[PDB]
Amino acid sequence: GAPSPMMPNEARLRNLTYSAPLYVDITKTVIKEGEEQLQTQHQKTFIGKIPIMLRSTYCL
Amino acid sequence: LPEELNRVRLSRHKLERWCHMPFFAKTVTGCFVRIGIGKPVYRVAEITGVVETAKVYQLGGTRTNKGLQLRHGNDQRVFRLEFVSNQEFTESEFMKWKEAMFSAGMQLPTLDEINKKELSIKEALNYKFNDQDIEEIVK
Amino acid sequence: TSTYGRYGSQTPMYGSG
Amino acid sequence: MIIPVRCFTCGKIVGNKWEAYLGLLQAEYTEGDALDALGLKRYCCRRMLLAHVDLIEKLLNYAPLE
Amino acid sequence: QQPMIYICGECHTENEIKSRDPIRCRECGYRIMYKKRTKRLVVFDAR
Ligand SMILES: [Zn+2]
Ligand SMILES: [Zn+2]
Repeated sequence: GAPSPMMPNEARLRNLTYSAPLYVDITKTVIKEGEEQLQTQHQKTFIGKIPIMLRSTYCL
Repeated sequence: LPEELNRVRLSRHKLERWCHMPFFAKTVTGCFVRIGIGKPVYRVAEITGVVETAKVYQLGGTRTNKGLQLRHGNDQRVFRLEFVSNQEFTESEFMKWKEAMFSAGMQLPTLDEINKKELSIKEALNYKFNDQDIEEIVK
Repeated sequence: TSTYGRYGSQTPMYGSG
Repeated sequence: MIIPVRCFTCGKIVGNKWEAYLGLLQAEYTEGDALDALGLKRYCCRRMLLAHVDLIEKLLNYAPLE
Repeated sequence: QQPMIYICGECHTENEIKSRDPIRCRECGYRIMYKKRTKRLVVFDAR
């Protein structure tokens, strides 16, 4: 569907998992013969989904 | 006969269902509506094209800003979706439309054309909405 | 449930506006 | 949830007295005089208004529509 | 000729929902709906 916040009560009613997506900055850095090197960065690569505790600092 | 003509007559309770249904310019184009002019006189106009007004108006619960390209023989102008009547084709209005078509030079659509057009509505009704139409509807 | 009019719901005219 | 219709013990109607009781607490009364002014003599009937927790006020916040 | 009338969980609008259909409200893309009350005879002893 179209992106939107999941509300805890919808998560409860639909047997979903109240969770945030989780992302990280990864530098793919590499070097080879000839002193060819690079450090291409993949900003916000998805890592997983982390379950949120209700009424926390990161809850809706 | 104004009785066979009422089968392809689009009433007011039918438009409401199809405000956002695509293929719109392919089912309604060829039928006749009972539009209002205004005192209780009415004229049978011809659904020619699908136009849109800059005027948003509420039709009961529902709201639709679209227009209708109607024409009574030669007199054509813009129309809104609110002024259509649920009344069927009467005798005096049926002969009046016959005289507006004989006076304009337009051919009267053959009865076999009306019989193959009235069934497009019933198949479009019973249409399984399996494709990406609910999305465009809520948009 | 196809045309439940029972006439109608006061159809507005075009030459009234 | 909502004030009982009758004192469970004796059977006196207390259902009509809850609005009035809160009205007598809009006035500056002790609950003891509010209960008395409404005419609740028995210590059965008096518990109904003291002890009633009005949760219908909270359930009413969960609108169905509008 | 009964289309099975659902109520949207967030719009509160009635929705006509036959078989083989996505359970979506047609007003806004919400995904929870409730069945409306039965038409059967509901009778209670005040007891
Ligand atoms: Zn549909
Ligand atoms: Zn008592």
